[PDB]
Amino acid sequence: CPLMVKVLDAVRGSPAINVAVHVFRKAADDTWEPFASGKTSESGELHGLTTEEEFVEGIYKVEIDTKSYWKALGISPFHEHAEVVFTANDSGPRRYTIAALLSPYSYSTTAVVTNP
Amino acid sequence: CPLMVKVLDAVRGSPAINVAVHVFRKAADDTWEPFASGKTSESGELHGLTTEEEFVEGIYKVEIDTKSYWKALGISPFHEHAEVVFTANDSGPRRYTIAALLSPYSYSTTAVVTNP
Amino acid sequence: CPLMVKVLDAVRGSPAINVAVHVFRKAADDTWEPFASGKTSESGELHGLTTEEEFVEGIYKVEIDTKSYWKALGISPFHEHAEVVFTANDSGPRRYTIAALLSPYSYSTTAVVTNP
Amino acid sequence: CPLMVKVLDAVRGSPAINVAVHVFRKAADDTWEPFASGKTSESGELHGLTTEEEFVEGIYKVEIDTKSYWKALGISPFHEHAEVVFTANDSGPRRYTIAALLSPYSYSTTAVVTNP
Ligand SMILES: O=C(O)c1ccccc1Nc1cc(Cl)c(OOO)c(Cl)c1
Ligand SMILES: O=C(O)c1ccccc1Nc1cc(Cl)c(OOO)c(Cl)c1
Repeated sequence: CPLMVKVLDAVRGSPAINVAVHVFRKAADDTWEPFASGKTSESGELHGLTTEEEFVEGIYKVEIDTKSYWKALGISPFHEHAEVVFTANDSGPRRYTIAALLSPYSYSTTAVVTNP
Repeated sequence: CPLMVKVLDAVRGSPAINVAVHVFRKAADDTWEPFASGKTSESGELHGLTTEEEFVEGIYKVEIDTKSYWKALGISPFHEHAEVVFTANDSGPRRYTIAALLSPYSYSTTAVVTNP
Repeated sequence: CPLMVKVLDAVRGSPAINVAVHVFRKAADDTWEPFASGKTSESGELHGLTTEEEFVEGIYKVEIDTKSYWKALGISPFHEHAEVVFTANDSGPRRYTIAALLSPYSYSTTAVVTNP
Repeated sequence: CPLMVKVLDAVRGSPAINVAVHVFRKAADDTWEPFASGKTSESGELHGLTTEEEFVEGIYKVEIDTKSYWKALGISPFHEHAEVVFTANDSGPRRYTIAALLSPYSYSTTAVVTNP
């Protein structure tokens, strides 16, 4: 649907399961208002965060709680979390996949944006 | 120089030059206080941000102003900026290089943490 | 199925479509024997390369023809192709997803390996 | 020094030290002739591979022996090695840095190509 987060573990070559993800939307007063949250599945994906109607134009932040993920695996990683910030739907509704590839001292994040 | 930031451009295969970087330290009230800032050099590097005396244990955020970089180059970017958030810890290595590899719709960031 | 290749374009934030992919398997005489080939779909994926029965233990090479991809978009990229080489099925049959994220002067490749 | 290779370790957040690297040039019969080799230094770098006189236009392959690196560290890796294949072109910039960021099940590689 309109916003999906996918997380992979580059150490094990596997989905990153049970990763907490918090989504925020910037308000007109400039604060970050909570928008949605959840955790990744067995497949490393988190679906169902929002609907096209709810997912209006705005600046969004996707915070992925990578530190908690590594700590549960016995690892003390470098980053507190990964934060992905972007304008969405400024030229009409799109579908966003926010992917993150995780390693203890590194991550990458990519967006796949498609027109429904 | 306990903290350096290095930014590369994956489209042009070059250092990312003149990228604004802002560094923040987390205050006790959970807000981000400005701490240091600069623009990357012709080698994509930003040095001289802080000193070992003032770079005490705490949580820091490095914000790299990727959107402006791509706008200057005439390429549509996805992210507002790249954020790197981490804890500084005296027990470990005392030189932190925050590296970022930029593409319009993806970035990676890595910490190279060493002793001298 | 047992081997899938997924390719993304980090410039556009989209699947990399119509990318040629050639798979090779190392023979006992040490040469690279052609094993399968195809091109990525509208979704950037290439499925149907092999079956579990055909996909025996071996060292495989997945060559992704990234240069042809960029050239068709007007770009002169750095790499001739991306080549991904790995042992497969040495502890029994697994499912492999070979992902590649492409930029003109950079790529990343990741494997997601699951036990059916 | 027209060619340098730099390797980083995304698990430990460090230079990848003592990684074997072999460089090849494509011969007119389409085979790979050995050209240079070395191990990365304590800074993850390999210099002195060739000279501008002998580094003529052609297609080169840089093979980074990632599997051995991870084996030494006691972590199961995916890839046999990382291969980087590119054409050297006199018309452009004349210093090539081949950078590789390593995780057990993923790697990225980037070319930083500059003039001095
Ligand atoms: O090559 C990459 O994929 C990469 C990914 C994340 C961060 C940096 C990347 N490249 C890179 C990083 C560092 Cl610290 C670096 O060292 O220079 O001081 C180089 Cl040459 C390249
Ligand atoms: O291919 C990579 O190296 C990579 C780079 C950045 C982010 C994620 C990465 N892998 C990746 C792997 C898979 Cl299987 C994937 O989607 O699968 O449905 C995506 Cl979007 C990305």
